[PDB]
Amino acid sequence: IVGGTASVRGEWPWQVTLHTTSPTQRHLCGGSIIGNQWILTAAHCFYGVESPKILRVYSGILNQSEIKEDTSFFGVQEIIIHDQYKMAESGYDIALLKLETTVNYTDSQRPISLPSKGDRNVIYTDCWVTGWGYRKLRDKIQNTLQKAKIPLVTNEECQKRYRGHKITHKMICAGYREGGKDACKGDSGGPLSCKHNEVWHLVGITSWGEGCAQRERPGVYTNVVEYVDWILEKTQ
Ligand SMILES: COC(=O)Nc1ccc(-c2cnn([C@H](CC3CC3)c3ccc(-c4c(-n5cnnn5)ccc(Cl)c4F)c[n+]3[O-])c2)cc1
Repeated sequence: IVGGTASVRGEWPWQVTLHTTSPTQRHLCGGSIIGNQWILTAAHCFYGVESPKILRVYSGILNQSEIKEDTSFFGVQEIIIHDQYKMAESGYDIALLKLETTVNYTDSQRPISLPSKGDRNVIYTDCWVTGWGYRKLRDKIQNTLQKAKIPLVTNEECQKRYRGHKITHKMICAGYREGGKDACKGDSGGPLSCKHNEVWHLVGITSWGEGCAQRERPGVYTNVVEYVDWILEKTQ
Protein backbone atom coordinates (compact mmCIF):
# COMPACT_ATOMS: atom_id res chain seq x y z
CA ILE A 1 0.00 0.00 0.00
CA VAL A 2 1.39 3.41 -1.08
CA GLY A 3 0.63 6.42 1.10
CA GLY A 4 -1.00 4.21 3.73
CA THR A 5 -0.80 3.96 7.51
CA ALA A 6 -0.44 1.07 9.94
CA SER A 7 -3.51 -0.95 10.92
CA VAL A 8 -4.25 -2.09 14.47
CA ARG A 9 -5.21 -5.57 15.64
CA GLY A 10 -8.77 -6.53 14.74
CA GLU A 11 -9.25 -3.60 12.36
CA TRP A 12 -9.72 -5.60 9.11
CA PRO A 13 -10.74 -9.06 10.32
CA TRP A 14 -11.69 -10.34 6.84
CA GLN A 15 -8.15 -9.73 5.52
CA VAL A 16 -6.03 -12.84 5.15
CA THR A 17 -2.44 -13.31 4.05
CA LEU A 18 -1.99 -16.11 1.52
CA HIS A 19 1.45 -17.72 1.77
CA THR A 20 3.20 -19.96 -0.66
CA THR A 21 5.66 -22.51 0.73
CA SER A 22 7.66 -23.10 -2.44
CA PRO A 23 10.53 -22.83 -2.83
CA THR A 24 10.40 -20.92 0.45
CA GLN A 25 7.59 -19.69 2.67
CA ARG A 26 6.48 -16.12 1.95
CA HIS A 27 3.46 -13.89 1.64
CA LEU A 28 2.01 -14.24 -1.87
CA CYS A 29 -1.27 -12.30 -1.98
CA GLY A 30 -4.09 -10.82 0.02
CA GLY A 31 -7.56 -12.37 0.25
CA SER A 32 -10.89 -11.82 2.00
CA ILE A 33 -12.96 -14.17 4.16
CA ILE A 34 -16.46 -14.39 2.62
CA GLY A 35 -17.67 -17.61 4.26
CA ASN A 36 -16.59 -20.10 6.87
CA GLN A 37 -14.72 -22.16 4.26
CA TRP A 38 -14.24 -19.55 1.54
CA ILE A 39 -11.60 -16.96 0.62
CA LEU A 40 -12.07 -14.60 -2.33
CA THR A 41 -8.82 -13.50 -4.01
CA ALA A 42 -7.26 -12.74 -7.42
CA ALA A 43 -6.75 -15.43 -10.07
CA HIS A 44 -3.42 -13.85 -11.04
CA CYS A 45 -2.04 -14.92 -7.62
CA PHE A 46 -1.75 -18.54 -8.79
CA TYR A 47 0.37 -17.99 -11.92
CA GLY A 48 3.31 -19.86 -10.46
CA VAL A 49 1.46 -22.25 -8.17
CA GLU A 50 1.77 -25.95 -8.99
CA SER A 51 -1.16 -26.99 -6.79
CA PRO A 52 -3.05 -26.09 -3.60
CA LYS A 53 -0.66 -28.33 -1.64
CA ILE A 54 1.82 -25.44 -1.29
CA LEU A 55 -0.64 -22.78 -0.08
CA ARG A 56 -1.32 -21.71 3.48
CA VAL A 57 -4.02 -19.23 4.52
CA TYR A 58 -3.34 -17.22 7.68
CA SER A 59 -6.12 -15.20 9.33
CA GLY A 60 -6.09 -12.92 12.32
CA ILE A 61 -2.62 -11.62 11.37
CA LEU A 62 -1.51 -8.04 11.91
CA ASN A 63 2.27 -8.38 11.51
CA GLN A 64 3.84 -10.92 9.18
CA SER A 65 6.43 -11.48 11.92
CA GLU A 66 3.71 -13.14 14.02
CA ILE A 67 3.84 -16.20 11.75
CA LYS A 68 6.16 -18.87 13.21
CA GLU A 69 6.47 -22.60 12.59
CA ASP A 70 3.73 -23.24 15.18
CA THR A 71 1.29 -20.58 13.96
CA SER A 72 -1.91 -22.27 12.89
CA PHE A 73 -3.16 -21.86 9.32
CA PHE A 74 -5.83 -23.23 7.00
CA GLY A 75 -4.93 -25.61 4.22
CA VAL A 76 -6.44 -25.01 0.79
CA GLN A 77 -8.65 -27.79 -0.53
CA GLU A 78 -9.39 -26.22 -3.93
CA ILE A 79 -8.45 -23.21 -6.05
CA ILE A 80 -11.39 -22.14 -8.20
CA ILE A 81 -10.24 -19.74 -10.93
CA HIS A 82 -12.86 -18.10 -13.15
CA ASP A 83 -12.91 -20.11 -16.34
CA GLN A 84 -12.38 -17.00 -18.54
CA TYR A 85 -9.34 -15.67 -16.70
CA LYS A 86 -6.27 -15.19 -18.91
CA MET A 87 -4.40 -12.18 -17.50
CA ALA A 88 -5.14 -9.56 -14.87
CA GLU A 89 -5.38 -6.61 -17.25
CA SER A 90 -8.02 -8.33 -19.38
CA GLY A 91 -10.32 -9.05 -16.44
CA TYR A 92 -11.93 -12.04 -14.73
CA ASP A 93 -9.20 -11.73 -12.11
CA ILE A 94 -11.06 -13.67 -9.44
CA ALA A 95 -10.55 -16.93 -7.57
CA LEU A 96 -12.10 -18.77 -4.65
CA LEU A 97 -10.06 -20.77 -2.17
CA LYS A 98 -12.03 -23.54 -0.48
CA LEU A 99 -10.38 -24.16 2.86
CA GLU A 100 -9.86 -27.66 4.25
CA THR A 101 -11.88 -26.72 7.35
CA THR A 102 -14.26 -24.04 8.59
CA VAL A 103 -13.11 -20.76 10.11
CA ASN A 104 -14.53 -20.13 13.56
CA TYR A 105 -15.35 -16.44 13.49
CA THR A 106 -13.72 -14.36 16.25
CA ASP A 107 -12.88 -10.72 16.84
CA SER A 108 -9.79 -11.29 14.68
CA GLN A 109 -11.29 -13.34 11.80
CA ARG A 110 -14.69 -12.36 10.40
CA PRO A 111 -16.43 -12.43 7.01
CA ILE A 112 -17.10 -9.40 4.84
CA SER A 113 -20.46 -9.22 3.06
CA LEU A 114 -20.66 -9.23 -0.74
CA PRO A 115 -22.25 -6.17 -2.34
CA SER A 116 -25.91 -6.56 -1.49
CA LYS A 117 -28.67 -7.37 -3.91
CA GLY A 118 -30.40 -4.09 -4.71
CA ASP A 119 -27.32 -1.95 -4.00
CA ARG A 120 -26.25 -2.00 -7.66
CA ASN A 121 -26.73 1.80 -7.83
CA VAL A 122 -25.16 2.76 -4.51
CA ILE A 123 -22.44 5.41 -4.59
CA TYR A 124 -19.70 4.15 -2.25
CA THR A 125 -17.86 7.09 -0.68
CA ASP A 126 -15.94 5.23 2.10
CA CYS A 127 -13.63 2.70 0.45
CA TRP A 128 -10.34 1.32 1.77
CA VAL A 129 -7.55 -0.82 0.32
CA THR A 130 -5.44 -2.93 2.69
CA GLY A 131 -2.42 -5.19 2.49
CA TRP A 132 1.21 -5.96 3.24
CA GLY A 133 2.45 -4.85 -0.17
CA TYR A 134 5.21 -2.46 -1.25
CA ARG A 135 5.12 1.18 -0.17
CA LYS A 136 6.62 2.14 -3.58
CA LEU A 137 7.32 0.44 -6.87
CA ARG A 138 10.73 -0.83 -5.65
CA ASP A 139 10.30 -1.65 -1.97
CA LYS A 140 9.62 -4.76 0.14
CA ILE A 141 6.72 -6.53 1.85
CA GLN A 142 5.61 -4.58 4.93
CA ASN A 143 5.53 -6.26 8.31
CA THR A 144 2.32 -4.52 9.48
CA LEU A 145 -0.94 -4.54 7.50
CA GLN A 146 -1.35 -1.13 5.87
CA LYS A 147 -4.59 0.74 5.06
CA ALA A 148 -5.38 3.64 2.73
CA LYS A 149 -8.63 5.42 1.87
CA ILE A 150 -9.04 5.70 -1.90
CA PRO A 151 -11.97 7.16 -3.88
CA LEU A 152 -13.72 5.27 -6.64
CA VAL A 153 -13.56 6.75 -10.11
CA THR A 154 -15.98 6.20 -12.97
CA ASN A 155 -15.21 3.61 -15.61
CA GLU A 156 -15.35 6.37 -18.22
CA GLU A 157 -12.53 8.28 -16.52
CA CYS A 158 -10.65 5.03 -15.90
CA GLN A 159 -10.82 4.09 -19.58
CA LYS A 160 -9.43 7.53 -20.54
CA ARG A 161 -6.39 6.75 -18.35
CA TYR A 162 -5.90 3.23 -19.78
CA ARG A 163 -6.46 3.66 -23.50
CA GLY A 164 -4.32 0.58 -24.16
CA HIS A 165 -6.65 -1.68 -22.13
CA LYS A 166 -10.34 -2.61 -22.21
CA ILE A 167 -11.81 -1.24 -18.99
CA THR A 168 -15.11 -3.12 -18.66
CA HIS A 169 -18.11 -3.06 -16.35
CA LYS A 170 -16.49 -6.08 -14.63
CA MET A 171 -13.76 -3.72 -13.40
CA ILE A 172 -13.85 -0.85 -10.93
CA CYS A 173 -11.15 1.79 -10.62
CA ALA A 174 -10.02 3.80 -7.59
CA GLY A 175 -7.35 6.45 -7.16
CA TYR A 176 -6.53 10.14 -6.61
CA ARG A 177 -6.06 12.49 -9.56
CA GLU A 178 -2.63 13.41 -8.19
CA GLY A 179 -1.76 9.86 -7.09
CA GLY A 180 -0.02 9.21 -3.78
CA LYS A 181 -2.26 6.42 -2.42
CA ASP A 182 -2.79 3.08 -4.16
CA ALA A 183 -2.15 -0.64 -3.95
CA CYS A 184 1.27 -1.98 -4.96
CA LYS A 185 3.23 -5.24 -5.26
CA GLY A 186 1.98 -7.75 -2.72
CA ASP A 187 -1.44 -6.20 -2.26
CA SER A 188 -3.27 -7.98 -5.12
CA GLY A 189 -6.00 -10.47 -4.16
CA GLY A 190 -6.90 -8.43 -1.08
CA PRO A 191 -10.06 -6.38 -0.60
CA LEU A 192 -11.29 -3.00 -1.62
CA SER A 193 -13.72 -2.65 1.30
CA CYS A 194 -16.43 0.03 1.32
CA LYS A 195 -18.60 0.87 4.31
CA HIS A 196 -22.20 1.76 3.57
CA ASN A 197 -24.81 2.29 6.28
CA GLU A 198 -22.12 1.14 8.73
CA VAL A 199 -21.79 -2.24 6.98
CA TRP A 200 -18.64 -3.28 5.14
CA HIS A 201 -18.98 -4.74 1.64
CA LEU A 202 -16.35 -6.39 -0.52
CA VAL A 203 -16.62 -4.05 -3.50
CA GLY A 204 -13.31 -4.80 -5.21
CA ILE A 205 -10.42 -7.26 -5.50
CA THR A 206 -7.03 -5.57 -5.85
CA SER A 207 -5.86 -6.54 -9.37
CA TRP A 208 -3.55 -4.32 -11.42
CA GLY A 209 -2.35 -0.82 -12.21
CA GLU A 210 0.21 1.07 -14.24
CA GLY A 211 2.90 1.74 -11.65
CA CYS A 212 1.83 2.38 -8.05
CA ALA A 213 0.00 5.56 -7.03
CA GLN A 214 0.98 7.47 -10.18
CA ARG A 215 -0.91 10.61 -11.20
CA GLU A 216 -3.94 9.99 -13.39
CA ARG A 217 -3.47 6.17 -13.18
CA PRO A 218 -6.07 4.61 -10.91
CA GLY A 219 -5.67 1.19 -9.41
CA VAL A 220 -7.87 -1.39 -11.10
CA TYR A 221 -9.98 -3.86 -9.10
CA THR A 222 -12.21 -6.80 -9.94
CA ASN A 223 -15.79 -5.48 -9.66
CA VAL A 224 -17.11 -8.00 -7.14
CA VAL A 225 -20.80 -7.14 -7.64
CA GLU A 226 -20.58 -8.44 -11.22
CA TYR A 227 -19.40 -11.83 -9.96
CA VAL A 228 -21.95 -12.47 -7.19
CA ASP A 229 -23.82 -15.07 -9.31
CA TRP A 230 -20.54 -16.86 -10.07
CA ILE A 231 -19.51 -16.80 -6.41
CA LEU A 232 -22.89 -18.06 -5.22
CA GLU A 233 -22.87 -20.84 -7.79
CA LYS A 234 -19.37 -21.95 -6.77
CA THR A 235 -19.96 -21.70 -3.01
CA GLN A 236 -23.45 -23.31 -3.11
C1 LIG B 1 10.05 -10.89 -1.08
O1 LIG B 1 8.86 -10.62 -1.81
C2 LIG B 1 7.90 -11.40 -1.26
O2 LIG B 1 8.14 -12.32 -0.48
N1 LIG B 1 6.63 -11.05 -1.59
C3 LIG B 1 6.19 -10.52 -2.81
C4 LIG B 1 4.90 -10.87 -3.09
C5 LIG B 1 4.30 -10.41 -4.23
C6 LIG B 1 5.00 -9.62 -5.11
C7 LIG B 1 4.25 -9.15 -6.25
C8 LIG B 1 4.56 -8.48 -7.46
N2 LIG B 1 3.47 -8.23 -8.21
N3 LIG B 1 2.47 -8.74 -7.47
C9 LIG B 1 1.10 -8.70 -7.90
C10 LIG B 1 0.90 -9.59 -9.10
C11 LIG B 1 1.55 -10.88 -8.80
C12 LIG B 1 0.77 -12.13 -9.11
C13 LIG B 1 1.04 -11.75 -7.69
C14 LIG B 1 0.56 -7.32 -8.12
C15 LIG B 1 0.40 -6.75 -9.37
C16 LIG B 1 -0.12 -5.48 -9.46
C17 LIG B 1 -0.50 -4.77 -8.34
C18 LIG B 1 -1.10 -3.45 -8.43
C19 LIG B 1 -0.40 -2.33 -8.81
N4 LIG B 1 0.96 -2.40 -9.16
C20 LIG B 1 1.53 -2.03 -10.33
N5 LIG B 1 2.79 -2.37 -10.34
N6 LIG B 1 2.99 -2.96 -9.12
N7 LIG B 1 1.89 -2.99 -8.39
C21 LIG B 1 -1.02 -1.10 -8.88
C22 LIG B 1 -2.35 -0.97 -8.56
C23 LIG B 1 -3.06 -2.09 -8.20
CL1 LIG B 1 -4.72 -1.98 -7.81
C24 LIG B 1 -2.43 -3.31 -8.13
F1 LIG B 1 -3.16 -4.39 -7.78
C25 LIG B 1 -0.32 -5.38 -7.12
N8 LIG B 1 0.20 -6.63 -7.01
O3 LIG B 1 0.33 -7.16 -5.86
C26 LIG B 1 2.88 -9.29 -6.30
C27 LIG B 1 6.30 -9.28 -4.84
C28 LIG B 1 6.91 -9.74 -3.68
